[PDB]
Amino acid sequence: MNFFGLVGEKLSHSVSPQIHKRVFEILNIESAYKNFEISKEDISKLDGAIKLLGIQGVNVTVPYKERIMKYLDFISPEAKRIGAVNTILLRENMLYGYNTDYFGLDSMFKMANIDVQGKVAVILGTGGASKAALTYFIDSGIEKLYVSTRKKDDKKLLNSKAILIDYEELKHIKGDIILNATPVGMYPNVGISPVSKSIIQNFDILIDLIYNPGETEFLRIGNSMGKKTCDGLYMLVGQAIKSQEIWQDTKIDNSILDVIYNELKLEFLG
Amino acid sequence: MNFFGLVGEKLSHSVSPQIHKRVFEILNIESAYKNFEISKEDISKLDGAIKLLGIQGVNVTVPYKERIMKYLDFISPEAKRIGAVNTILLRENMLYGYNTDYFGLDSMFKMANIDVQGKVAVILGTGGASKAALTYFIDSGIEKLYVSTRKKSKAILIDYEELKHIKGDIILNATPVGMYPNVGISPVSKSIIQNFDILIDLIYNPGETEFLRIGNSMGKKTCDGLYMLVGQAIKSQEIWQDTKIDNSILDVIYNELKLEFLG
Repeated sequence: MNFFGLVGEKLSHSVSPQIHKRVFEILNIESAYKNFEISKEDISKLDGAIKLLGIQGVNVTVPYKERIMKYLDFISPEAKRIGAVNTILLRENMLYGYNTDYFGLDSMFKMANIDVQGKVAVILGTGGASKAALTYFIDSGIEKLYVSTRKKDDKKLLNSKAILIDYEELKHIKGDIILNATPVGMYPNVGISPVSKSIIQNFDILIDLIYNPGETEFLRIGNSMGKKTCDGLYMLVGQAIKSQEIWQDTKIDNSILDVIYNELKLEFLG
Repeated sequence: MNFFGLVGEKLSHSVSPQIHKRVFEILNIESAYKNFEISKEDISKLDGAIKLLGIQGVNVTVPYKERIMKYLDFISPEAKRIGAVNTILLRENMLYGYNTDYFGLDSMFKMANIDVQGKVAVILGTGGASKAALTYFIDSGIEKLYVSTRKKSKAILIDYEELKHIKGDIILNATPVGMYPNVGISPVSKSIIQNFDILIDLIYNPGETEFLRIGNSMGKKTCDGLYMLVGQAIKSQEIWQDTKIDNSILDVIYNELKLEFLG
């Protein structure tokens, strides 16, 4: 038996433990995954506890994807590049950090048949997810990329090609894709969108990294205008599988993602 | 089209190119693999050249498995533990180091039905392979493990003189003695070989090594390095292609080569 889990501040909504349970079941693996809610004042204690108790791996979510890096022994090059970690592996009392965010986005975009080549996109928010999305969009030949934040202050982006804007300036931007990388639209207030209907009207494709069985207001507003929408579930399943590949150091059959995603997509709702 | 290859000092005896070619054929992949012979004074230039030319992956063999680690951007947990790299991946201008020796050994021992739990074993040599074998023996519950070197975890270090008095179950050759340079020479004498029940040689040259020839002349169980060499190749391809490869391909390729170099 090996133990794994998800580290974040508030996790009562998370579907990750269910996804990982399903992956272990399909692969006939003796392992278990639970939530590890940890307060901001306690995050410096995580690395010692993982090591002490032999927790083989953890995922990391908001708001710790950047702050956890200083506690790791080795950081994989893709995570260094992106500037955040969402997957940690314990081996020989050392912690290795990885980031499956770029991978999951690539996966989600291919599945949804969305080519970002020569397009205009806006990313909402500035966390680790936003950094991965920025990295993915730039590598994929995005023509114009904006990242929207509530207050610019002295924020700096990873690539000078990306344009930092606030939500006021966003009112006058028209583009192809708008991607939500903010924590807005999950478990508590599912009826609130990070952007108004007027801004949503200026885009053709909405991508929401959030997943909630009840559907986010962001995508609910997009669907009402006949816009192309995509939720975060496929990415969540792909990232779980990639994490599992890293933790076991073995590759998982390609067909498993679709099997798990389709079976889960029903369990929450028809 | 993507390019791959094998980095080592002397590679005339390599069958790795044939193995990889066959993997690409079976999987319908547009890629190619060749030998990259590199001198000791030039090995510091490899990382730059791989990056510059976009070489997606290389294997590394003797005598560079340890020395190359210092030039890479990331060392995987198993490469760090074993202490050697035999597989390098290029991704976004960064080099990642992996070790498939351990995996290949584990695969080989299971195929040959050699169980090491509670047994006595001697490893000849102190390189990266010795390290992979040492790691594998220890993890697999070996009772007593010796590592022999002419110039001298819980492994007991011994010289070839002390080896003369050691009786054991398994003797494994992790030295480069037996390949191309001098293919008619064994790292240990017939007198030492008689003291073990099973010989494992990591070296593979279509023509049986002198080490195993001597073992077979005495009715000892012998196992050459071919299965491990095929297994490592497929594990390297999984890493490079970032995709699962059906295990049936290992038996296909091994049996083609075994049947090729036997009859």
